[PDB]
Amino acid sequence: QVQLVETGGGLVQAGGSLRLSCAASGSIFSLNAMGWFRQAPGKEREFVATINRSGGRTYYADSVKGRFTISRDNGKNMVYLQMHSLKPEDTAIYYCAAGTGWSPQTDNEYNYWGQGTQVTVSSHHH
Amino acid sequence: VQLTEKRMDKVGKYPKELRKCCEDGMRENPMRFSCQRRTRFISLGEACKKVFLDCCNYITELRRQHALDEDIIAEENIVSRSEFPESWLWNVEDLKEPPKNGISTKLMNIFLKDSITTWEILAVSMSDKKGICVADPFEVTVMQDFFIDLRLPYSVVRNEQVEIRAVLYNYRQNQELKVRVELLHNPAFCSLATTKRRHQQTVTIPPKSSLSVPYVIVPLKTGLQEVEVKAAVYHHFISDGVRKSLKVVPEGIRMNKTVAVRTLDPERLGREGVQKEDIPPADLSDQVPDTESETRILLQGTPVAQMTEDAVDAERLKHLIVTPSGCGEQNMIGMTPTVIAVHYLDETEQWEKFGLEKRQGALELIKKGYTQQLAFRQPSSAFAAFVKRAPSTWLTAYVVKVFSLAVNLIAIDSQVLCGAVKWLILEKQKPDGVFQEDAPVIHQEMIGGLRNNNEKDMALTAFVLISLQEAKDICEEQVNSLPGSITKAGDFLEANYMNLQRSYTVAIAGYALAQMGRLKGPLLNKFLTTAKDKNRWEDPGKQLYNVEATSYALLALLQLKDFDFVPPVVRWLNEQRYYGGGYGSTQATFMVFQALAQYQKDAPDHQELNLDVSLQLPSRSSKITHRIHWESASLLRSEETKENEGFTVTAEGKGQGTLSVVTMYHAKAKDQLTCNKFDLKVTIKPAPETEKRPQDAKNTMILEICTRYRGDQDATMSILDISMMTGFAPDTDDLKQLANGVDRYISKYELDKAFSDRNTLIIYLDKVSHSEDDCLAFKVHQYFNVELIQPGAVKVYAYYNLEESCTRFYHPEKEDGKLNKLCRDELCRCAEENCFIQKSDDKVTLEERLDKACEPGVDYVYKTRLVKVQLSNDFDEYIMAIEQTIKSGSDEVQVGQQRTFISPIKCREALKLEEKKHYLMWGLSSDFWGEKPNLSYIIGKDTWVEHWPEEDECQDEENQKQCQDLGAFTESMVVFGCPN
Amino acid sequence: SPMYSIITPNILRLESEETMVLEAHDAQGDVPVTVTVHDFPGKKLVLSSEKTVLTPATNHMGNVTFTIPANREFKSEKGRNKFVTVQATFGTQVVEKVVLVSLQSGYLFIQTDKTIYTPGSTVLYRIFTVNHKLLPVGRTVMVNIENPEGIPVKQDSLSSQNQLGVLPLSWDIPELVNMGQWKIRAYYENSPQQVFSTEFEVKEYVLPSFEVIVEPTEKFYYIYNEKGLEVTITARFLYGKKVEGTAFVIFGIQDGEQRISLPESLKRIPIEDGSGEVVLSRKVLLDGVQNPRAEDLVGKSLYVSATVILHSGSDMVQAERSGIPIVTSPYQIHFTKTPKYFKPGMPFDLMVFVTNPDGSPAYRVPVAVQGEDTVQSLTQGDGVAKLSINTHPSQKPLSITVRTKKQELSEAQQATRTMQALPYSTVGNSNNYLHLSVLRTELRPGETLNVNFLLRMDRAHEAKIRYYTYLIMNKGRLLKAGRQVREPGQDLVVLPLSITTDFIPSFRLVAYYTLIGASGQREVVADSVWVDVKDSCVGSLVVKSGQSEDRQPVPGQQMTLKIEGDHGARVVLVAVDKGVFVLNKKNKLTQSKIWDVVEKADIGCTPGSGKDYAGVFSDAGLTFTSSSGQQTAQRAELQCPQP
Ligand SMILES: *[C@@H]1O[C@H](CO)[C@@H](O[C@@H]2O[C@H](CO)[C@@H](O[C@@H]3O[C@H](CO[C@@H]4O[C@H](CO)[C@@H](O)[C@H](O)[C@@H]4O)[C@@H](O)[C@H](O[C@@H]4O[C@H](CO)[C@@H](O)[C@H](O)[C@@H]4O)[C@@H]3O)[C@H](O)[C@H]2NC(C)=O)[C@H](O)[C@H]1NC(C)=O
Ligand SMILES: *[C@@H]1O[C@H](CO)[C@@H](O)[C@H](O)[C@H]1NC(C)=O
Repeated sequence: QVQLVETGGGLVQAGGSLRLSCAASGSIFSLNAMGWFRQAPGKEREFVATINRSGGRTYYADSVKGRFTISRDNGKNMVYLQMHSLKPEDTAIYYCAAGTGWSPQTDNEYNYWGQGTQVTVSSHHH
Repeated sequence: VQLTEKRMDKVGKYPKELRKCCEDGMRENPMRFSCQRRTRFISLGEACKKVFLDCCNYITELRRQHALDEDIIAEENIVSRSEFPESWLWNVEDLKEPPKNGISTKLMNIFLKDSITTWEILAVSMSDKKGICVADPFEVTVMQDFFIDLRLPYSVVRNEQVEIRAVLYNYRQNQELKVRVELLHNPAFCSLATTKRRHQQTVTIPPKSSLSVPYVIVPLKTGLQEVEVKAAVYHHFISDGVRKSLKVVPEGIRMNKTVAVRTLDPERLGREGVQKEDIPPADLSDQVPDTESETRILLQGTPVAQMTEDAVDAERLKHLIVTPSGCGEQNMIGMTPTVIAVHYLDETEQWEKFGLEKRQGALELIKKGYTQQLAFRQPSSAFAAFVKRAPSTWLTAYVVKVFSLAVNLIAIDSQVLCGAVKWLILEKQKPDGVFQEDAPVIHQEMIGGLRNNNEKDMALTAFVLISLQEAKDICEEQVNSLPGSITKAGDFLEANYMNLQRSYTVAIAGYALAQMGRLKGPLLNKFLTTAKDKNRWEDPGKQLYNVEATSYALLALLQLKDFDFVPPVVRWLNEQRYYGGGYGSTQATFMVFQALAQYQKDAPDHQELNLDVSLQLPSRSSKITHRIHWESASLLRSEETKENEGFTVTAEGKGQGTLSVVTMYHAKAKDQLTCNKFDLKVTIKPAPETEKRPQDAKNTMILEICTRYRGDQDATMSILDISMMTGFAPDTDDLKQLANGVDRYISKYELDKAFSDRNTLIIYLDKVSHSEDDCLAFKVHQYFNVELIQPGAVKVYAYYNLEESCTRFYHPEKEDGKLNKLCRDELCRCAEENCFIQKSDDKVTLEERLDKACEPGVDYVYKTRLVKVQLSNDFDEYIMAIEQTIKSGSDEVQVGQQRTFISPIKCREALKLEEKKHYLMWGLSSDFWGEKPNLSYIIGKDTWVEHWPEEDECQDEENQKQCQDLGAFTESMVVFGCPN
Repeated sequence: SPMYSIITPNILRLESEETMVLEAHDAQGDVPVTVTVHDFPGKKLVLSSEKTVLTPATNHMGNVTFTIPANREFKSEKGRNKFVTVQATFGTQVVEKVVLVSLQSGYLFIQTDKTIYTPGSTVLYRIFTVNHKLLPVGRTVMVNIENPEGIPVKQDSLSSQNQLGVLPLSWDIPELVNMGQWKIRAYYENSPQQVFSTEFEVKEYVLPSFEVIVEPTEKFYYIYNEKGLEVTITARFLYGKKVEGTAFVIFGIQDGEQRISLPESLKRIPIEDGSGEVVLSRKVLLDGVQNPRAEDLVGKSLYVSATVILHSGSDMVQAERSGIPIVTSPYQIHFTKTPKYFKPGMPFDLMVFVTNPDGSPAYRVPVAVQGEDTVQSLTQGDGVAKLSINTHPSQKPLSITVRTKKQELSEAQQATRTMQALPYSTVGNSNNYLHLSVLRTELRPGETLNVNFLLRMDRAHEAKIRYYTYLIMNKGRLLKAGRQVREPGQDLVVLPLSITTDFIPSFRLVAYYTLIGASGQREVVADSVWVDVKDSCVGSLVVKSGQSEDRQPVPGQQMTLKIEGDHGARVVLVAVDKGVFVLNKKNKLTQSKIWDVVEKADIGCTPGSGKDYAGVFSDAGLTFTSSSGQQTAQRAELQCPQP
């Protein structure tokens, strides 16, 4: 059905911030679970954050419990991932995924995925 | 010792033909009649009777042992499922875009239906170059893993304690779902959820299974209310919800009692000036408290304006008759009235003003009727009243008549009609000229007298002759013996015409003889003499048969072209509308339609419509002047008033019409005071628990109905109209055993739900014997357990004479008091708030009593003394006595007169009254109510009731504080007025 | 010597383009020919002259395609076959032939959305109006819906001229009506004698609490297998929860359309976890007493009636499994696709049709002929395997016996079948036969098929054969016709037959040559062949999902539906439940049903040969007549003689 296009990544300072915009190509209502997933090189496909169909219910992984904030605008068909207080271990390919609504913390109930965007958080010098 | 394999093993040792009788003999008869009493009802099986007795006796003495046990028959050759989801996506689209490698591609976005099922879309292409191509099915497995199902009964009567249940379905295999299910609040019924707090509870559904969450509700207002449950899962993002509509019906039974019917005609009646006509108010001596009433005033510009207008409209044709249609002649509603209506409109050239577009619609209705009627046909074109019964002569001839009259409108197959005429003439007519009937009687004029049955042949032969009089040139090449059959029938009628004693026989025989031109001289005098008052052919004890006889006689008069004896007969036939604007049975409405319609053959100095009917209604502030004219599209006008009053009507001008005054109210559940022509007993007894019940069912009970005719002979056609209690439904297994078995006790059942109050169960009986009681019983299952149940109704009536009836009511009557749904929570105080005022939790001062007593609505303030208490299972009646009128109301009452206050049953425990105790009560002028005995104060949300302790017990601690306040209240309401 | 040959379809269809092929042999000049058809009897003309000339620039092949307008004459209303006389005048020499007529005017196919209904539901039905070439045409058709008493309760009459051969129709079943096998009749207004019918059952409204499926593990029963018939009783609620209860099951034998219920096989098995297995042992099976033997029960069928009762309620649902065969061999050998005549001396090709007990075609089934059982031939997907035998030239009526030699089997479970083939009849005992051979494959339009022409004759008059005359018979009409050149001294002559979408679904090739015979008379040697093309659409259409496998869609979801059809074509759709599409018996509307109907109305009755020299044309569906006195025996049978 719907396909997704992620943008807003790039290279950023060590502790800076950036917002990742996920553009949808269809209808974003009736999509219960909309989730951001990341995959770093040498890592399994891990879970970042999921938002409910109307918001309010938000799930985060412990590694981004208070540093990240996922939002969505159903009117514009956009899902946002604000990344504040970045850490160099967050360097990864961040994907936006359409889901079913069942068990959002796992990645088996997301039948539609996006292209991804590279976020490189460079450490001080080195 | 499974004892089922024994039964079937013994069944397998009888010849394959005549083998069903041992199967039906092995069956547990719910009406537990012995073998020798069941072999009385078996019809045709001579060797079957012995076989039925052999096997019945067998299994019955094998049941005398073994006090888990399986005692059900394993039958064969029956297909199981039907009712598959309705098809959709039925549209014709085409491909017209440039092809890619010769293959065009078109994308069509569709919306799936709300059904959980595996749809398989089928496609077929038609190309005018490459021919046809049938495609493979595209299987679309529509599925949802969390589905919520709300189980609520068909209809709930107000103030009942029902427990609906919300079933949650979990189809996740690996997950055990924790979900928060919540019942939403509706101010129209007391639920555990209020406006102060929600009713949300957390449950856990096991995987691949369901869970039923119960909610007990008490409906407070009649009408369609919203039951809405919301479920939010406690882990995932799946949020489902169900919003169904539950209709709450009033506490009694709906009645459309006809107040009066008056022929509106100023020229032949009303003498000098014009005619004034008083219309009385309704009876309503039993109207259910706090229910509305609607009076519909119907003005028909012509005697047959409503019957036609209803005969044309599809969703209004079945409103002409107040009886079901599930049998050969009854089903003819789908033809007869529409037929004679279309013919009346053709002869009077009225389709131009009425609407040409509707004519074809009427014709399609006739087609549908014809289709339905073809279901009652047997081989050799013989029509029986019910399938699996002997073909009847009367019904066959009647179908011949209606079909031969319908060959002008729709396409009627000549094989069926001609084969039926052949069956009648060849087989059922004896060289005596007499027609034999070898089926059970349908009309009560088909059975005739006993020791001399000469008139029995007379009425049937005259009817069949009337039938053949309209198949003369329609069916003759196939059956060339029509002139001879008419000859012999007319000879038998004209010879034994002076042997007729009943006026019906004289009427129908006179019309049959007039159709041939053989009604003259002594037959003419003898015929016209019997007419009592020279405007009706009647017999005492047969009411609708007099309407039939007057109709046939009017057709005889119009056949002779006599225009003198007619106007009184038209005035009488126009005022026999007793059941709504129409008539009870089918034959009455049909024959009155035909006769009153055929009085307007032409306009030979006949009255043209131009009436000026004014109505002075007491409910309205001004006169109401309706003016219906000829050459108007609607020869009908009607008004509705919500207040029952007796209004005066004044007709004026030229024109003959009808004034139908009908009301609609809800009567109480009291059994029939005087049952006219029927004895009827209804009992309900619970069934054992270990005896298996269906899965969804909670409790099973047995319902037993015993009826008897009080006539000199057996009743000819009877209906058991049983309205189910709320949450109940009949056991179709037993109904099938009684309607289809070899020992037949039911012609057929219906369960014809017309969406009126609770669902009804119509049972058809071929006859009701007067020598005994025709008892029959069957299981009823309660799929939703209800408390404070309002009883159910069972009305028996003869089809062709509705005054032969008896209305009884049934109820379990649980012992000594009221078991309700647990009253501890506010769910109960909510329900008890509705029927009497609420006290501030023993914080009651006389100043508060003065406030609530000095409200502007407070019309009466009494001091009652509880004389008698007669409590029923629907409304408790407290016969009180006024000892001092502290503030008399708008109704004059003397000190010492009794007043019978009515209270809902659900409030009894809330009032906990004791006889011979004093009471302080006050209320509104709206509390007064119209019944007889003229003692009608309804205790409602505005009726203050408080027990007044006697003088001797004011010397106790808990009483004196109240006593002095009540005395100061009395003197402060007598001597000092209200300042508000 | 002049010889004007006329061959045209043996049965002429009305309102259909029938191609007539007339020739001129041994004549080097061009002769003008005008062909006309007359009503028999009388001089009533129903076709114009249809001009043509046979110039040596086209090797004397003629074209006079014509349509026969449908009219009432010569007792088309009294039970006679209203024959017509065709005229073929070559200058002055006239050749005429009385040809049988079949008022058919095309085909009508009926689509019903369901087959089992409820009194009160709606029946959505469509009528498709095509001609004999399965192209949409505008005709007037009467549509009558009949109750089981045979009384039309819904009459309609419409023309599908500008609706592109489709007529959408609807009818609402009343609440009280007949019960049984309701029918839908559909016939052409011009040809009411030809009716098409689709049946459906109205039955009544029943909603069971659970479904019970009862079926055996084997799709057949091998008689000598003493393991018995193992039957599986599964039962689950209509929402996926398995039924817990007990099942009373009984077995019986269905002989023809009657049955013998066996009161000795009644067993009560517990249905636990929606599962239950019960076996009917061969011990109890053989004990049915009429005459006790195991080979008399072959041909009959079994049936399993099961009654499942719920443990937690009084609910009770029964299901019956019928149509299970009692076979002596889990495979069947059919010669119905094999010709019934053979040519002595020249080899005989056998189109042995291998099938399964349920009638389904078999795949990879080694078969062999008795006697020379040292041959290896496997079955293809279509179910046909060719077995050739080099017979000796004799007057012997050839009795062939074919048996399958599929190992991994007891080889008692291998079936054998014996066919009898009658010899050919050469005019003048000339020993002149021609044999057409092809390699059996499941071929598609677009391929080229090499048709192997074989010609065996005496050494005299071998240089007189320079041309084979080949004609293509497709769906009853004459498709293509022409000549295949030949240089004298050749025994095998390959014909490159270019197969297109027109040869669907099956075609018959007729090849003949005429010459002055060695006996002095006119010799016409002929042979035919029935070639079966893969029965697929002339066009193409599929229906698939949208963007990216829309997974298990939820109710109310907007899913994109992709339709793949032909350019310039209306597409009708109807979404029905699987639960009604599965149980409709064989009353489905498939492409295979269409091709089966078209092949059922084929004029030819025999695969690829005839009883004599003229029986080849008659068995191929062609009337052959000449100016020299050679003709076929005229037929008065609109239906082939059933063997
Ligand atoms: C028992 O007796 C009761 C008597 O109440 C029957 O119930 C009634 O059945 C009547 C018909 O048989 C219903 O008549 C209808 O009246 C409607 C009028 O309602 C309002 O009228 C006001 C007037 O200004 C409008 O503003 C409102 O918008 C409503 O229209 C008509 O609308 C309705 O249909 C129309 O009738 C007119 C002419 O009368 C046509 O010109 C128009 O095209 C359309 O046909 C119809 O006339 C009556 O409402 C109904 N009462 C209720 C609430 O049920 C029972 O059916 C009887 N039951 C049995 C079992 O016998
Ligand atoms: C006549 O048309 C048919 C069909 O295309 C073709 O086979 C035949 O060759 C045509 N006739 C001639 C003389 O080419």
